[PDB]
Amino acid sequence: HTTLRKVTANTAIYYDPNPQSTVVAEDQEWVNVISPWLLRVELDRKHMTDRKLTMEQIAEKINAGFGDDLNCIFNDDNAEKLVLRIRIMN
Amino acid sequence: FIKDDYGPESRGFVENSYLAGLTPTEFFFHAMGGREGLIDTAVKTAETGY
Amino acid sequence: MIIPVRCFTCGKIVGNKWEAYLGLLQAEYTEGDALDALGLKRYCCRRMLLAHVDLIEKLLNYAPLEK
Amino acid sequence: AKQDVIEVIEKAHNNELEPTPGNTLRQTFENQVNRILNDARDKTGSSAQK
Amino acid sequence: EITPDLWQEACWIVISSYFDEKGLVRQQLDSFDEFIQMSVQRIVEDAPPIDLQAEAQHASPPRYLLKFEQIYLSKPTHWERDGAPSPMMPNEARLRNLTYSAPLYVDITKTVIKEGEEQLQTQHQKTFIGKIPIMLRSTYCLLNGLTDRDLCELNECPLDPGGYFIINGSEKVLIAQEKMATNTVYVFAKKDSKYAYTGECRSCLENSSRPTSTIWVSMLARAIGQRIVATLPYIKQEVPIIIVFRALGFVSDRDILEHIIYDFEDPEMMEMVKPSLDEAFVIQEQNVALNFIGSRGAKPGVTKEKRIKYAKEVLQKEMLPHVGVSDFCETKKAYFLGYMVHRLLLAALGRRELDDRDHYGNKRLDLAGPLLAFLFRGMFKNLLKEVRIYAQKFIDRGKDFNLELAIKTRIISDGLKYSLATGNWGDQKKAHQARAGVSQVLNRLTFASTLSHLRRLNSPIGRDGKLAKPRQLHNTLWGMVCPAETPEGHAVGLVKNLALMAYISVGSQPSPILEFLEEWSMENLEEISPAAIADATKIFVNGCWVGIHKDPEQLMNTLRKLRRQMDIIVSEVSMIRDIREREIRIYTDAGRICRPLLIVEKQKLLLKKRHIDQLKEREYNNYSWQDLVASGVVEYIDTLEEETVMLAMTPDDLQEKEVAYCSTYTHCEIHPSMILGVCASIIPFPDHNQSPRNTYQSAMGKQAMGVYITNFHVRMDTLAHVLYYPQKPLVTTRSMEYLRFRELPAGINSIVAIASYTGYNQEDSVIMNRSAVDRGFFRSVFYRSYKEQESKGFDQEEVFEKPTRETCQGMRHAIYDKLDDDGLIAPGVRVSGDDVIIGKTVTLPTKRDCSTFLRTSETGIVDQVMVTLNQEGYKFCKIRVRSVRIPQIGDKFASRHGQKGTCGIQYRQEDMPFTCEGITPDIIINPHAIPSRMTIGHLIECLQGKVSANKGEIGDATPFNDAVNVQKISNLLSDYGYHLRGNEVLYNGFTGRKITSQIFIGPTYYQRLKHMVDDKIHSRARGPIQILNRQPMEGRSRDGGLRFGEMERDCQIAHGAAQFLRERLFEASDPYQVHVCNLCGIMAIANTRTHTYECRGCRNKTQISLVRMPYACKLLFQELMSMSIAPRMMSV
Amino acid sequence: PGFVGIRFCQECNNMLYPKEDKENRILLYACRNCDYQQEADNSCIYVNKITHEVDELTQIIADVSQDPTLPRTEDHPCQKCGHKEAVFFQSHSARAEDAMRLYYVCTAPHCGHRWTE
Amino acid sequence: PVPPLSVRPAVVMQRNQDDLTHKLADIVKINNQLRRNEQNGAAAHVIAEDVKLLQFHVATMVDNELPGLPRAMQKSGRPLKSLKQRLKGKEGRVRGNL
Repeated sequence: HTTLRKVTANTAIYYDPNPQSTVVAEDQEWVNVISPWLLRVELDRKHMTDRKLTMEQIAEKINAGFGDDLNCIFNDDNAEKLVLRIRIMN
Repeated sequence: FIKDDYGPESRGFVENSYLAGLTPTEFFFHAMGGREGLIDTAVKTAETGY
Repeated sequence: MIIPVRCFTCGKIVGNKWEAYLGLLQAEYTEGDALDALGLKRYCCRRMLLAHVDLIEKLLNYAPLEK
Repeated sequence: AKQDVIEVIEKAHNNELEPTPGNTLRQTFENQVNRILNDARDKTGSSAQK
Repeated sequence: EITPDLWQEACWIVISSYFDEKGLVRQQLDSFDEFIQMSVQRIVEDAPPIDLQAEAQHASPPRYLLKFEQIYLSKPTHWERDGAPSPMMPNEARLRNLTYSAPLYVDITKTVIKEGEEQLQTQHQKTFIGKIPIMLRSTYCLLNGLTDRDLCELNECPLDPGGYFIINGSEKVLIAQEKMATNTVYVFAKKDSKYAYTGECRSCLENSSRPTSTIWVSMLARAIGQRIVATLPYIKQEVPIIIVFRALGFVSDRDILEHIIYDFEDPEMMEMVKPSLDEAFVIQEQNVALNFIGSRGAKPGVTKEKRIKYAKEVLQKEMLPHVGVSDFCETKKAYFLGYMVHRLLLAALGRRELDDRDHYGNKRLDLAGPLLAFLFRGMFKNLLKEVRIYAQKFIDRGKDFNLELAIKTRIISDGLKYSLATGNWGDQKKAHQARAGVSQVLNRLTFASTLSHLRRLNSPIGRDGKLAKPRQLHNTLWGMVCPAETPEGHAVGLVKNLALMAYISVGSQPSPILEFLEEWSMENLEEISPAAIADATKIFVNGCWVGIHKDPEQLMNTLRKLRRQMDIIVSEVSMIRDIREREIRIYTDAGRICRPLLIVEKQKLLLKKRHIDQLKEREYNNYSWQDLVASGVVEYIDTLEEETVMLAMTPDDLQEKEVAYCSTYTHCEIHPSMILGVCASIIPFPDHNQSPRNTYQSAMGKQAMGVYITNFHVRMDTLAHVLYYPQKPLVTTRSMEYLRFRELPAGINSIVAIASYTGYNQEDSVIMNRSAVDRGFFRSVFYRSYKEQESKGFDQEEVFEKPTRETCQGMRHAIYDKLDDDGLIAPGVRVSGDDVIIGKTVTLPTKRDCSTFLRTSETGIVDQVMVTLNQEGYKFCKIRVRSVRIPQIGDKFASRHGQKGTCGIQYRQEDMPFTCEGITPDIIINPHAIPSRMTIGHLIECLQGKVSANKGEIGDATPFNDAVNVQKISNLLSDYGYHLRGNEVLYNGFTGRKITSQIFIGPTYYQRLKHMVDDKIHSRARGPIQILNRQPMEGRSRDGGLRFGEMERDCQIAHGAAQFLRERLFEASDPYQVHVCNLCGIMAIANTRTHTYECRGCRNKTQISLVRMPYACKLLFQELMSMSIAPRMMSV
Repeated sequence: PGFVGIRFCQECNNMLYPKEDKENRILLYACRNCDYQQEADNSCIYVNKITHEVDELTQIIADVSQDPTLPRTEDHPCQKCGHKEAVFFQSHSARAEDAMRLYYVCTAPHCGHRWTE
Repeated sequence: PVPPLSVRPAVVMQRNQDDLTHKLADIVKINNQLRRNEQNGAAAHVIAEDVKLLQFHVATMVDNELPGLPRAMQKSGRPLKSLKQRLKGKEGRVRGNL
């Protein structure tokens, strides 16, 4: 059994007025891109590659569990940092 | 024993036999180890008989 | 209490040796010299005086029941 | 055996000891110490019977 | 100068000084002395005066105060209205079954105002409250400071340690009772509960009437998550801590957080404190929080201003009494409660670790002093609340009152006497509620047993519990509790004795420490702001947060400097600096268990050749242990201070230049053998044995028979056992000379041969030498005492006389000619079972006897007969009977290593094997008892005993001597013409052929235990019967029968012996016949002589069945019918 | 990442709570007692480190050096003052996932240096 | 039903009555008092407390220990031995005597 606590390093929430603004410097969101209060969780490569998951799998699990009440914006499996951002749709 | 001493003498290993006698630390550790078995002997009966 | 009359193991008479043993210890004699000055060659007889505690003296410090 | 326990302690202190899979660093250090002490006790016992 | 390689004598010299200046019951004596000196005074003075009015008016009322102080206590006195009162000798109290008590006196000042503004106060000096039982050899006991010659003149034993009470002529010993330490914060984490962590601090004022008011500060175990609650005394539900602070008086939020998190730059603390903050953003002022607490109170007020006052009272007095109860102590209580919350958060974040419950730093010992204080306080309150009732009953009519009649002197004395005599520690009404086991009857079978019973602790946790954690030997038991000594029954680890040099602190006022502290550079809580509280260190005194200091160092040194010279801080006070966590705690309360340790500077002891020399010439220079303490050479270190200190086992072996281990020692032990107790300090070579063997020897040392006390002939006592020829052991520890074991020994140095001779010792048994037993080997005499008192009704007068057959009706077949005409036997008369000893008859409204018969199968001789008057003035007689116990087969013998065994056979000297000389072993034990028990100490004792008996010296068996070993002992033995390993060539006693194997033989100190076989053997053949159910009685004395129990029944079922099972449970116990109706299975009425069998309720009288039944079954059926159940037994 | 820290109202000294000024679409911290507002400078509300990679050196304090019961070694010197003797010990902290790692504290007081090797 | 003398024996001058005999004496005292009150007084208030106390006594006759209720105690405060406790378990009538 694996919860999302096992794989994440730390979790933080911000108040980004514009999703386009990207208060955190992340060109992945720049190239990828409605609520201003967002959610951000940082995973670690260690448990991620130990249990063989993907950001796509985690995002589809979130979308199935919670429906289209929120959209997950996940960084690709290329950067050293493991980010997925969470909003809440209106 | 110094703090955070994981050595054999500091955690219950007795390098002496019953002939050379036990240094006081080893004597106390052996007494504490045998106390566990003595307690178990008394406690086990009230469960096994039941 | 009091010195036994005979050694438990040997049976050699030890009852008469206690006062002489104390007298010899009231000198330069050690215990090992007093015992064989009294003629105790076996350790069975030697321990009879060596390990004896003479409690009759502590018992006599109490006043008797009668007069 | 004591020298081996001391050097295992050194490896654990310098972070040079890799945790055994299925165990954490503390329990794998405990396992190494117990293995060394039990092997020493068995060897001394066998020397005694010999 | 420094003392090298003279340690083995210097350490024992200073130990001898310690045991000369302090006895072995010093904790008992000091606790009782401090009690009767100051604690009774403070209890009698802090009681509030009582003011009492009339019934509010008489026609269409003044009061008085009656305040008293300045208690007086006198020496024990004895006689009442028959002669001028005289002091009570303790031996006289033992003989006459009196209570060795002392009267205490107070002077009262009743000041009364009635009218006209005229105040008259009348003082009554030496008002009598009662008689307090007093401990022997105490500072007000009549044997205090008397010389040995005077003690012998008073028929008292000079070797008797004292420390016990004589009540109804029976020795009572207050067993020390463990408890969790008070006024200290403990953070725990119970596994299965709604909350994860909980912080408790049970609190007590300086011996106030209020009990331990325990407050818990807890954190929930998972929205928001992790709220902090604090269940409060006299509050039904938990209350969030922020509401508690707002009720305490802090309107703001920053001020509240200043009392919990001391450094605001730590956001991890804030992230866990805000979930509790956002719980209570609806209370903003003090009064609404007071209302919130009052609503949750046990007594909810009907109006708002009643809940306000109730909750204010709870916060003022119930919560945290030890930090202060006064007009304005809100800031101090808030600081301490915020500290408690901070402690809980530190455990929640993992910055610190959970406190251990078994850590005996967290434990306190309730000795005679504290226990008698706790019980006297309650009885004194009960006395006051009846003086008040008498005063009310006279002032309602308002005529006058007399305080002499108002004072009920019975209550205090009778409560003390009942509590100490029975053991139920509390009021007599709550006999089941009050804890028992305290104040046991002193065990007076051996001097070592008496010492062990006088030095004993007790853990008041429930027995027969499957939680072994409390029972386990904790690491903090080093040198304060004997690791070996503990009972093997259901009290393993719960009942633990006291180490040799272990001393229990007696308590003192912390006020001098407070004035000393407040004048260096520290600040009280009210002076500073929490801005500078994070970088400095918190000072605790008896668990209450007193202040804050910027420089922990050079104040720790200052406190140690004062304690080492006894300037202001006494020796028992312990100062503890926690370093990684900034607390610095000072403890002064009573019950702290501590032991003396040497002081070590850079790497050198402060004990010097000059100290050893001037203390070796003692009794002339009087340089005692107290002077040694005053020299700043030794300190008393408890468990708290033992955590923060670094010890060395031996100065020579652990303070030298080598491959460095510590090089930063702070203390050294005087001698490691002092970690043992009293019964475990008589074990030779105890480190060469398996620990369960040592525990069993510590248990059996209390059962070895010997001269238990010097004045055993004046001591009329039941179950007294003395050996004919006790001997001090040939091989001994250096710790026996302090237990006085070489003055009152229990055992004989027997020559044992560990061999299999015939097979009568195979399963842990033993062969004895019949000739040695004839010569007096282990021969003893058994003293049993019989008491009787005449009296009880208007005309049923008891009287001692010879019962005469034509006059008295009820008589046994026993012969009464052995009695003298006064009704007693003269001492020196041979007696046997079913022989009358005390001829006592009661008048029959001719006469019926109540004569005391000698216990069956005793068959002894009367030693002495004493007649006297009890405290009721009636004739009282005690008779003691001698009966010698020649060692026979089956008598339980044991060594000093837990090698017990019953004699299996007794061979004469001819039948017994022998050496090249005529030496035949007094004892032969099976060699198959060594290898699994692993009592190598037994073998080394047997070797050293031969070495000593040949050398002429007394063998030395100090545990950790390290100056003697098997090789040295063997080399010493080889010089005397014996095999170096103790083996000898014995010859067979029957055939004369030398035994092929060589026999291990030598003198070993065996003990004779009280478990004789003549005191256990009994049979039965249709003897006496119980009254309720007609089954055989129970007990050896009552000629009872053995119990064919539920497992024996199951074993017979498994055998499939149904006829034998029925024979055992039906005919061999209680055959019985009952008559039952055939229509209804109810028992009928049978009149056998007229053969009229009728079952009412049916009117049949014709069809009636007889069924054979156990009487217990019939009585079960009758009980069921009484419970309205109808067990109907149809035989069809 | 960092840690968010609670700061208090200057009027009544109470805990601020995050709010969105919907008109300007900007974060505001609002006291629920009084009408005080203030603009937030961190833009972060809540941070939670699940891996809890903690630098124990911050919780280690300098006065631990004079503890008689701690081991002492001259093999590892201090870095600023080059003092020969150093006091070392383990984490002494609960929830230390896997750490036998030694933390060192320099003696010769007023140095108080702390490092890890 | 009142159990016979065999179930509740009385020893002679320790005569001393049985623990169950004392409870039966209390039962008959309160039953007679309640009876005489209910004919003569018929207050209908003291009768309620009388019935309540008689109910408590008769219940504790068979079962001394109940949750939330006072235990029936003989003099010196020791609780009585009810019939349930007399035949409850170990050292009871059935398990300890049959």
